[PDB]
Amino acid sequence: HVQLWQSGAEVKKPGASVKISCSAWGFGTTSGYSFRDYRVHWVRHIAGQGFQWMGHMQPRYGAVNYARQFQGRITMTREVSFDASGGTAYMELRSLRSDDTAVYYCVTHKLYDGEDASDLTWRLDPWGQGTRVIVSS
Amino acid sequence: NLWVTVYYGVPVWKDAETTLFCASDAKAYETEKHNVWATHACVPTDPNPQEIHLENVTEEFNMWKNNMVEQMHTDIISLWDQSLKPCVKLTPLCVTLQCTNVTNNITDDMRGELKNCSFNMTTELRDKKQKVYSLFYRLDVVQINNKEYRLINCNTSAITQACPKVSFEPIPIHYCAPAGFAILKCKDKKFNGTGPCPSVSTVQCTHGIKPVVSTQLLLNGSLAEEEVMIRSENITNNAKNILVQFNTPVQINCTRPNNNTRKSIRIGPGQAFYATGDIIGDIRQAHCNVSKATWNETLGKVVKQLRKHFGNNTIIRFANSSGGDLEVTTHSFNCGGEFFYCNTSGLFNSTWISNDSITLPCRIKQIINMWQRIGQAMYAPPIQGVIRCVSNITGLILTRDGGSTNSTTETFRPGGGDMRDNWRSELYKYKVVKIEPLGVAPTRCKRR
Amino acid sequence: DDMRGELKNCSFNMTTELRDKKQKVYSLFYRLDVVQINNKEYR
Amino acid sequence: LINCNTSAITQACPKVSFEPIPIHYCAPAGFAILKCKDKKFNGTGPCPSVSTV
Amino acid sequence: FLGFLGAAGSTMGAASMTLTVQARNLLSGIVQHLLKLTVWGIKQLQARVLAVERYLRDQQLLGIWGCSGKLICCTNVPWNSSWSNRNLSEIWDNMTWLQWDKEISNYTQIIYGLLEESQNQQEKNEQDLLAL
Amino acid sequence: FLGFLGAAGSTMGAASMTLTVQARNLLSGIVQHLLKLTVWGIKQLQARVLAVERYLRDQQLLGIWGCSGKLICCTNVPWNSSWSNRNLSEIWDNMTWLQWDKEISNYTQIIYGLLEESQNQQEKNEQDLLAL
Amino acid sequence: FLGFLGAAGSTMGAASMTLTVQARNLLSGIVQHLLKLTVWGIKQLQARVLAVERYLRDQQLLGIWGCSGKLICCTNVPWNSSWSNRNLSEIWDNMTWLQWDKEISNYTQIIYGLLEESQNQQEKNEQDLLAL
Amino acid sequence: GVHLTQSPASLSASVGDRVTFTCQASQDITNAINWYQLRPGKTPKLMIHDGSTLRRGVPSRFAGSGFGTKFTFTIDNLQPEDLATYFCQHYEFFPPVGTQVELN
Ligand SMILES: *[C@@H]1O[C@H](CO)[C@@H](O[C@@H]2O[C@H](CO)[C@@H](O[C@@H]3O[C@H](CO[C@H]4O[C@H](CO)[C@@H](O)[C@H](O)[C@@H]4O)[C@@H](O)[C@H](O[C@H]4O[C@H](CO)[C@@H](O)[C@H](O)[C@@H]4O)[C@@H]3O)[C@H](O)[C@H]2NC(C)=O)[C@H](O)[C@H]1NC(C)=O
Ligand SMILES: *[C@@H]1O[C@H](CO)[C@@H](O[C@@H]2O[C@H](CO)[C@@H](O[C@@H]3O[C@H](CO)[C@@H](O)[C@H](O[C@H]4O[C@H](CO)[C@@H](O)[C@H](O)[C@@H]4O)[C@@H]3O)[C@H](O)[C@H]2NC(C)=O)[C@H](O)[C@H]1NC(C)=O
Ligand SMILES: *[C@@H]1O[C@H](CO)[C@@H](O[C@@H]2O[C@H](CO)[C@@H](O[C@@H]3O[C@H](CO[C@H]4O[C@H](CO)[C@@H](O)[C@H](O)[C@@H]4O)[C@@H](O)[C@H](O)[C@@H]3O)[C@H](O)[C@H]2NC(C)=O)[C@H](O)[C@H]1NC(C)=O
Ligand SMILES: *[C@@H]1O[C@H](CO)[C@@H](O[C@@H]2O[C@H](CO)[C@@H](O[C@@H]3O[C@H](CO)[C@@H](O)[C@H](O)[C@@H]3O)[C@H](O)[C@H]2NC(C)=O)[C@H](O)[C@H]1NC(C)=O
Ligand SMILES: *[C@@H]1O[C@H](CO)[C@@H](O[C@@H]2O[C@H](CO)[C@@H](O[C@@H]3O[C@H](CO)[C@@H](O)[C@H](O)[C@@H]3O)[C@H](O)[C@H]2NC(C)=O)[C@H](O)[C@H]1NC(C)=O
Ligand SMILES: *[C@@H]1O[C@H](CO)[C@@H](O[C@@H]2O[C@H](CO)[C@@H](O[C@@H]3O[C@H](CO)[C@@H](O)[C@H](O)[C@@H]3O)[C@H](O)[C@H]2NC(C)=O)[C@H](O)[C@H]1NC(C)=O
Ligand SMILES: *[C@@H]1O[C@H](CO)[C@@H](O[C@@H]2O[C@H](CO)[C@@H](O)[C@H](O)[C@H]2NC(C)=O)[C@H](O)[C@H]1NC(C)=O
Ligand SMILES: *[C@@H]1O[C@H](CO)[C@@H](O[C@@H]2O[C@H](CO)[C@@H](O)[C@H](O)[C@H]2NC(C)=O)[C@H](O)[C@H]1NC(C)=O
Ligand SMILES: *[C@@H]1O[C@H](CO)[C@@H](O[C@@H]2O[C@H](CO)[C@@H](O)[C@H](O)[C@H]2NC(C)=O)[C@H](O)[C@H]1NC(C)=O
Ligand SMILES: *[C@@H]1O[C@H](CO)[C@@H](O[C@@H]2O[C@H](CO)[C@@H](O)[C@H](O)[C@H]2NC(C)=O)[C@H](O)[C@H]1NC(C)=O
Ligand SMILES: *[C@@H]1O[C@H](CO)[C@@H](O[C@@H]2O[C@H](CO)[C@@H](O)[C@H](O)[C@H]2NC(C)=O)[C@H](O)[C@H]1NC(C)=O
Ligand SMILES: *[C@@H]1O[C@H](CO)[C@@H](O[C@@H]2O[C@H](CO)[C@@H](O)[C@H](O)[C@H]2NC(C)=O)[C@H](O)[C@H]1NC(C)=O
Ligand SMILES: *[C@@H]1O[C@H](CO)[C@@H](O[C@@H]2O[C@H](CO)[C@@H](O)[C@H](O)[C@H]2NC(C)=O)[C@H](O)[C@H]1NC(C)=O
Ligand SMILES: *[C@@H]1O[C@H](CO)[C@@H](O[C@@H]2O[C@H](CO)[C@@H](O)[C@H](O)[C@H]2NC(C)=O)[C@H](O)[C@H]1NC(C)=O
Ligand SMILES: *[C@@H]1O[C@H](CO)[C@@H](O[C@@H]2O[C@H](CO)[C@@H](O)[C@H](O)[C@H]2NC(C)=O)[C@H](O)[C@H]1NC(C)=O
Ligand SMILES: *[C@@H]1O[C@H](CO)[C@@H](O[C@@H]2O[C@H](CO)[C@@H](O)[C@H](O)[C@H]2NC(C)=O)[C@H](O)[C@H]1NC(C)=O
Ligand SMILES: *[C@@H]1O[C@H](CO)[C@@H](O)[C@H](O)[C@H]1NC(C)=O
Ligand SMILES: *[C@@H]1O[C@H](CO)[C@@H](O)[C@H](O)[C@H]1NC(C)=O
Ligand SMILES: *[C@@H]1O[C@H](CO)[C@@H](O)[C@H](O)[C@H]1NC(C)=O
Ligand SMILES: *[C@@H]1O[C@H](CO)[C@@H](O)[C@H](O)[C@H]1NC(C)=O
Ligand SMILES: *[C@@H]1O[C@H](CO)[C@@H](O)[C@H](O)[C@H]1NC(C)=O
Repeated sequence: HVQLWQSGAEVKKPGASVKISCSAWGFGTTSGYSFRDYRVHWVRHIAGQGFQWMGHMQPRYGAVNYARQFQGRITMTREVSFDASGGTAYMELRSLRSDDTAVYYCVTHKLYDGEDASDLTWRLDPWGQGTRVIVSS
Repeated sequence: NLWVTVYYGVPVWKDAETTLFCASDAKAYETEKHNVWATHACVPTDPNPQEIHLENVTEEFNMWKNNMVEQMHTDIISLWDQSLKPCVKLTPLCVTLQCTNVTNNITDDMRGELKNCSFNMTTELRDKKQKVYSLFYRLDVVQINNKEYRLINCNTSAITQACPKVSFEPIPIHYCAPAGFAILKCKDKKFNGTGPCPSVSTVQCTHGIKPVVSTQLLLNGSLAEEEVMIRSENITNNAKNILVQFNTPVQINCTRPNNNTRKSIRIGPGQAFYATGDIIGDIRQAHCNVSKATWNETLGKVVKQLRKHFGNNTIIRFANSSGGDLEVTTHSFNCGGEFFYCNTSGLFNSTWISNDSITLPCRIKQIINMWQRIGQAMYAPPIQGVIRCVSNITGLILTRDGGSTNSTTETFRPGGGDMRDNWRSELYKYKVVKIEPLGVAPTRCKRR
Repeated sequence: DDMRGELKNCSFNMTTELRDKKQKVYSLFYRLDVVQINNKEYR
Repeated sequence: LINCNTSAITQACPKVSFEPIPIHYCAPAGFAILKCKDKKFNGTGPCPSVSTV
Repeated sequence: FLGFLGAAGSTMGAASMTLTVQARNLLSGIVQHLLKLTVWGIKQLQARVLAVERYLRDQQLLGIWGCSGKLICCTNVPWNSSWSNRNLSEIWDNMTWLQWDKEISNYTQIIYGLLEESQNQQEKNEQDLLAL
Repeated sequence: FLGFLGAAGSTMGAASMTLTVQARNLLSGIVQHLLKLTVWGIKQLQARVLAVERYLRDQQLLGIWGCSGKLICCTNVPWNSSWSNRNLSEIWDNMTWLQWDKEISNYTQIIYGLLEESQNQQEKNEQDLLAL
Repeated sequence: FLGFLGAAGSTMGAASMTLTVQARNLLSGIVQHLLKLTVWGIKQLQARVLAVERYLRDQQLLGIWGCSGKLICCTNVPWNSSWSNRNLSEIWDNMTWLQWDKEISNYTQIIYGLLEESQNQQEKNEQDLLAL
Repeated sequence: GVHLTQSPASLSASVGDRVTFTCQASQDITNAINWYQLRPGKTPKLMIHDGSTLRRGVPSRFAGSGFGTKFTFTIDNLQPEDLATYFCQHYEFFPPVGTQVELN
């Protein structure tokens, strides 16, 4: 039972930078069931425009892959733990604008407590609570 | 009337997994110097390989669901771990280092990369101390808040110095199936890695699969034959690495201009720690050169083959690795016992609309965590003299970016990490089948 | 009163990642896991 | 110690005995061990009296 | 000489002719005398044992049907209509052995059991008639 | 179907009828592909090797008497008066195989040696007569 | 009884008579139940596996020539003039088996291949004639 | 580049009635689409993955079928617990609006 816990809601200003954490725990230790195998996507939900995909971070080597609209202004880092059954995922959006106000979700792709879903990265079951970032003056 | 007739030795096989042992040429290894990948223990391979062609045989291959690559990954991990077992454990080397930068004949490129660190290390007598100094790279030391430093991997793993006589040179190894098992080789020159293979052959051993560990580039590897081959699990999926194979050499010449000297420090009763004492001569940044015209061409072939999957009107763009550790953001490889991390931004950085050499700055690391093992690290001992490499970029590990919804451009950044993809580019044509030589067929015969 | 003296809050000096630096840490040890040496000294 | 700048000393277990005990080297099935019963054998060349053990 | 599995795509007649080539390479491979506990010696021992036991299982299956030492053996169990009933000429002139295995892959166990029962019954019959 | 060792307490005739059931389960058990040096993989390898060698020893004993591949084999050595001389009907209608083994436990080796000698002698005789 | 390899220096006739003595001691030696990773248990496991595989290879070579379970087997391939052509009386009255092996050491493989081909051909012939 | 489009925006229905709504794509995505349920104030929960395969926990009343470009999500025997917002998902692409099931 992988659970993802995010940080609190933040109120920023245009031109600022927000760093949302994402604590993940319960992955497991065995290879294929560890945090160093399951990517942590970052999905933005703007009210009215539906969900939007921002990028995913693979926690083994930190290999990130950002969406085209956000290249140059988004950075993802990891804090994978010792046992590799947990960790923390960060995302920094350094060029916040008025249109970036939304609820940001960190998600993984582990549906079941006993399945190796390492190579199926788009079954986004473990959604985070959601960090409501408000960017306004 | 019909009666059951049992036939023994029918040419029938079924898909199955097995234990694939190793075979290698006797002349490949010097027979005097040991190897991190044990070659002496491998059975001596036959001088003449016995490859048998199978006519009228179409078999379904799948390089992404092949147990050969996983078994090879496990084998390499086990070899690397067992090679470090008898070597020296550098637990005393975690002390508080008094480091000062080396400003003796240093170029501006490597102004602060090297640190002359003096520390106190136990001698053979545990009641006496020793004050010794060593040259550590910037990436191998982290400041503690002259200043105070410590090893980068000293709060996360225990350092084990690699044995100076154990060679890290890749030696070809042939994965051979046991008796009753056969290895099917796909001789199709245009094979996407999945689906039927019209030209299926049978071998007893694989070819010479050099265990070259690398990222962003497949070095010293097996080429394609007709054209540059783009092979991905799902080219639409951006989370799947794109494996590229080159039909022609892309020669890359590495070098380490510093003339490092190895100084042996006795850290215990019979244990020796080899440290970079001094460097004789000028200090220059390690770099790797790649012919500009040969790359720009190779990239032209790559984009021509890539435009097939995405359309002929896309603006294919190559860019440099964004984010990640040093093992992914830079081309990581091993050159003569020293680990290089080269900034392959000049190699990529290019946009393709429908004598000169490229110099890639490189950084050297001595504390290496290869397979991301928890609580395990390795200290590569310094290599005396100037190190030079001449390798062949035989492939790429690319990665498409993502949700470009209406955009016509498709950016392909490099990036490896998973060495199973590195060794998948060699085992894509091979497949292990289990021989079932017992079959029943109907005849008009009658047992008396 | 049942577990009046079963638990002992033991503070000791333990090596950190750097062998030349020491660390002062504390732990809770059961009475059956510590024996007095002749606050008092235990092991 | 004399061997303290060259090797690490491992104390022999006091209960492990160093007394030589005879051991018989036996060939597996399908292999035979030929014993030369010649009383004047130079260690090389033919052995007129060959036995099998 | 077509080599190991040379007649895989050939007609079942040619494969029945060349059965011995596949039969030879079922127990001995390229697999010095001493045993080591490195990865490669470990895998070598595992491979040797696996090949030995698989060949022994196949040989036992041959022998308990009274076909030990015979590449082609004639039995006494007929073919039921449930099993594949396609023409003899088509099976033996228009087929490969892989296709034939794929076609009758499920009815293997019951055919084997019928072979066991027939072999035991005819052994009893031979023992009884030979006592006279 | 009585299962493995189903006719252990049954008459020797029924056991002779059902020999094949015991014969099947002598080499293959419930005994992934990779070999490990934990306790369980170690014991697994030992068990596989032990089963292989025991089955091979039994098969060799069958074969060197000229009874390879035969569950019931007829030989040429008579029964001496030293060995058990009880009635045929009583042995084959009033006995289990365990009791029969318990009764003639000693004697096994000399019977085996007589079987070896008779098999070799009749092999020589067949080779000599076939040369004519 | 001459023991294991007792007729090594004897005439080929006596060795052909006593073949069974050498045949018995090819799979079982003096080689407790548990497996250990000390040097001696390691070597013991290696020796057991080596003996098993060597005996199985010899048995397979016997069986694929249609001579399984036979100490002396008659075949259908003639003797070419290239192979040793010395007199029958001299070979079978004035020779030991070691000398005979030393004499025809080379050639073994081609004789084995001819045996394979003849066995397969006569298996096909028997299957064809038995269908009538 | 996939332009996932889900219609209709809303679907009012009664308890026990079956509802259907489609997520039309632009190109061939085989059967690599996933269905989600977004209850008001709660995180999205997967309904159907790989086009037809069903999540273990949820009952079999939720059925999703389709291949190629047009995919169909069906909710037979509607209950007051199914009132939520649903949306498809093909890799990194999401529909602009999604379908919101409401009670008649
Ligand atoms: C490249 O991309 C394609 C397309 O996405 C991938 O193909 C899909 O792979 C997934 C698994 O990774 C398949 O999902 C599985 O489908 C099963 C049902 O499929 C059958 O029925 C459909 C009916 O339309 C057919 O189209 C299909 O061919 C099959 O006949 C489900 O039963 C599976 O669920 C079970 O397994 C999963 C995974 O372990 C569990 O999570 C579930 O709980 C459950 O136990 C599963 O959903 C999908 O059907 C494939 N589509 C195809 C074949 O077109 C490729 O895998 C991908 N990579 C490669 C190597 O090509
Ligand atoms: C991929 O390519 C891009 C574009 O070429 C590249 O981006 C650039 O990266 C460099 C290095 O990270 C950036 O340079 C730094 O910029 C910061 C300010 O933003 C400076 O403070 C840095 O100062 C350096 O030099 C000082 C004096 O020696 C040092 O004291 C200090 O520690 C730094 O070393 C430095 O100039 C550069 O701004 C970006 N610019 C862009 C985005 O174009 C990216 O790094 C490449 N990725 C790789 C190599 O994987
Ligand atoms: C990987 O390789 C990349 C390509 O070589 C590296 O990119 C370069 O990184 C350096 C810092 O390490 C940047 O340096 C600064 O550049 C600014 C901009 O000035 C440039 O242009 C003026 C003229 O207009 C010229 O005089 C300068 O020399 C620069 O070329 C300077 O003001 C700073 O002083 C400093 O030089 C480079 O700009 C940057 N190049 C590019 C193309 O972005 C990258 O750092 C490497 N990183 C690694 C090793 O990970
Ligand atoms: C083992 O030791 C290393 C070195 O001290 C630790 O790495 C450091 O970890 C801290 C977090 O605990 C990192 O801090 C953060 O850095 C980012 C840099 O952009 C900054 O934005 C944050 O505000 C914060 O300061 C620090 O960078 C990092 N240093 C390096 C060189 O990576 C590591 O975490 C230790 N591991 C364990 C098991 O504690
Ligand atoms: C790719 O393959 C080439 C060979 O085809 C590798 O180059 C060779 O690398 C070894 C190890 O660094 C060199 O050996 C050394 O040579 C020097 C000078 O002779 C000697 O002093 C050292 O003791 C050692 O023997 C070898 O000379 C070199 N060969 C060539 C052609 O330069 C290359 O390292 C491989 N690249 C990889 C695996 O990334
Ligand atoms: C380990 O420690 C031992 C004891 O200190 C070292 O042995 C000593 O090695 C030196 C090497 O120069 C020997 O010196 C020479 O001795 C001869 C004696 O005839 C003399 O003629 C020479 O002028 C010179 O002084 C010294 O005798 C020797 N001591 C002994 C054997 O008791 C040993 O070399 C050390 N091993 C190392 C450094 O790895
Ligand atoms: C080697 O050990 C000596 C003694 O511990 C270090 O020098 C002393 O460091 C302490 C640090 O608190 C100072 O208070 C002393 O004044 C120093 N000098 C003495 C005691 O002579 C020395 O720095 C160590 N070597 C290193 C780390 O380079
Ligand atoms: C770099 O690539 C070239 C071309 O593939 C390799 O050269 C070939 O080496 C093989 C083996 O010795 C020869 O059979 C070919 O004839 C060679 N081709 C040419 C054009 O010379 C070369 O060995 C590679 N270098 C490496 C892998 O280090
Ligand atoms: C890589 O290419 C660079 C040039 O791009 C080479 O640099 C020159 O090397 C020669 C010989 O050492 C020097 O005389 C020149 O002054 C260097 N030029 C510069 C601009 O530094 C370099 O030697 C090449 N090395 C390899 C390994 O190919
Ligand atoms: C690293 O630092 C040490 C000092 O900690 C340097 O060694 C000293 O160098 C001076 C100048 O050559 C000598 O007079 C001293 O006798 C040396 N002290 C020793 C050897 O303990 C050393 O040269 C420095 N190395 C580099 C490459 O900068
Ligand atoms: C890489 O190194 C090789 C030598 O190892 C270079 O090859 C020689 O280059 C010179 C100069 O162009 C030619 O005259 C020789 O005929 C080449 N042959 C040899 C000696 O191999 C090569 O040019 C270097 N190229 C790069 C990319 O650095
Ligand atoms: C790198 O430095 C070493 C050490 O100075 C050089 O090798 C020495 O060269 C001198 C002659 O100049 C010899 O007398 C020494 O015996 C050599 N020492 C050795 C071999 O350890 C070396 O030549 C320098 N660089 C290179 C690669 O040539
Ligand atoms: C932990 O280490 C400190 C420092 O060595 C110990 O403190 C010293 O203990 C001796 C005991 O004889 C006293 O004489 C000193 O005055 C102490 N120095 C101080 C207090 O700075 C301490 O006892 C050790 N143990 C613990 C758990 O405190
Ligand atoms: C693959 O199939 C072809 C076509 O059936 C085989 O070729 C025929 O073989 C038969 C038997 O030898 C000949 O009579 C025909 O003349 C051949 N050609 C045709 C057009 O029928 C071919 O032999 C098969 N592959 C193998 C290896 O046997
Ligand atoms: C165990 O023994 C009984 C006999 O005691 C076997 O069953 C039959 O029992 C009846 C009792 O009246 C006899 O008339 C039959 O002759 C017995 N045998 C048969 C074949 O019917 C019973 O079968 C034996 N156990 C097993 C496992 O067979
Ligand atoms: C060793 O060779 C000798 C000489 O050929 C064998 O002795 C003869 O054996 C035959 C057959 O038993 C007898 O007929 C002869 O009388 C024996 N010798 C003489 C005097 O001619 C001897 O048997 C051979 N060794 C063994 C163990 O058989
Ligand atoms: C080494 O270089 C770093 C660069 O940031 C500098 O801070 C430090 O003071 C330098 N050390 C010395 C002693 O030169
Ligand atoms: C792969 O190639 C085969 C032909 O060899 C073709 O039938 C198949 O559709 C191809 N599929 C992919 C995934 O490229
Ligand atoms: C590389 O080749 C292409 C044509 O294939 C050309 O357009 C380009 O200018 C060349 N090199 C560069 C990077 O200028
Ligand atoms: C050893 O003795 C044999 C006779 O037993 C003789 O032929 C040979 O030449 C001798 N050679 C040596 C090395 O003494
Ligand atoms: C038997 O196997 C064939 C293999 O193609 C399959 O089509 C058939 O449905 C199976 N049927 C039975 C009765 O097992």
